[PDB]
Amino acid sequence: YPAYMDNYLKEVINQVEQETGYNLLTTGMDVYTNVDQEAQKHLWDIYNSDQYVSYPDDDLQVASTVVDVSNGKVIAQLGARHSFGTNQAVETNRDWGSAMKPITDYAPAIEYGVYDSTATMVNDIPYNYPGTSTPVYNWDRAYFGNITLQYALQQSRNVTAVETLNKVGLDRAKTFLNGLGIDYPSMHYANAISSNTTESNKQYGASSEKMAAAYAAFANGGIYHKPMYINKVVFSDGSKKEFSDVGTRAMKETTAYMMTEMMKTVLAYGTGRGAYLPWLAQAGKTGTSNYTDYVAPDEMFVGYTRKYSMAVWTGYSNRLTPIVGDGFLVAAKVYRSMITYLSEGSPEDWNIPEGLYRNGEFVFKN
Amino acid sequence: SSKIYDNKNQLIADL
Ligand SMILES: [Ba+2]
Repeated sequence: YPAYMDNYLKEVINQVEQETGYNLLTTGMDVYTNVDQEAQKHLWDIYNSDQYVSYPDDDLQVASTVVDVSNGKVIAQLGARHSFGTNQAVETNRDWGSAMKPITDYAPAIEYGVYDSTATMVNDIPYNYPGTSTPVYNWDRAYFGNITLQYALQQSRNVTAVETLNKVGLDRAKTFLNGLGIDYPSMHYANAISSNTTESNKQYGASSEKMAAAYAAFANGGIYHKPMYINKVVFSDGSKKEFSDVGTRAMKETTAYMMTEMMKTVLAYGTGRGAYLPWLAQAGKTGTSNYTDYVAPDEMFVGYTRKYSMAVWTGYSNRLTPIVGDGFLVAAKVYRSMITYLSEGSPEDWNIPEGLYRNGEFVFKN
Repeated sequence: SSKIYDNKNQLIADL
């Protein structure tokens, strides 16, 4: 089999075992998967040439997953650049940091009534984590004072994010995240902007796989579908069985739409400008993790259209090896290239759902 | 022998 299929095959083997109980390596059986071969080869070319994106060096790693938002099907996944070894695309050992803000803080805040419009005012000013004198600093180290919720997301304020989680509460945030396939042994306010505050087993935290599936719920109206690498298995006895995810409601369509409208500005005028495409209706969010006690261990980007969701992680094998300079550009560029490939031959815009009304650049609940 | 196919049902691997 081709090298570019190694990561996908590994996950196919795992899901076949989960769904049927058999190991396709020891038990003969035919399996039909959801990988888009051309898309997969394209992702490999994005990773391993200078055609689409320029890298600072050949050591910087990239790991991404592309999901079909309508059914959770994984169409492409590549865990590294330059048999069935560790697949970073599904590993939850790295911190997706600020990329956690939309699904951890804002989505549940809107879903549960903390905010009723994208114009609601919030206050970006010096703030400490609840119960401490430990300051929450914004990525740019500044404060913009009284601003709209939409601008808060546009410029990725950490202050506003942490106070939002405080309002949502650790219980509800946990439940909301669980509905999006993400979990932690225990929730803390630090999780408002981090997925790896402490070492945890594989089932907890974020990975490109989980993040792609999570953001797909935004794209499709609020429905969560588990990552699906297989659609059919034909066992040696002749029987043929199909596999598809029924889906569950993770958030109201009104919540999904509002979140989408704000993440559109992240790209058009905000921190996600590096992924902006004027001809495509898409929304996204940049992500950055931080060291303890400009450099960072991880730089992420997650974006989606009404058809696909793609989560991207970048960083070095040893987190202590920092991303620096133009290295921070890669995540958004990998996404930009892939989504172009996936959309240029396409790609409708979202339609404001029942229960919401528009007033200029903002959206409000009735 | 386990044959794997892509989303267009074309063979991509034999494991
Ligand atoms: Ba973990």
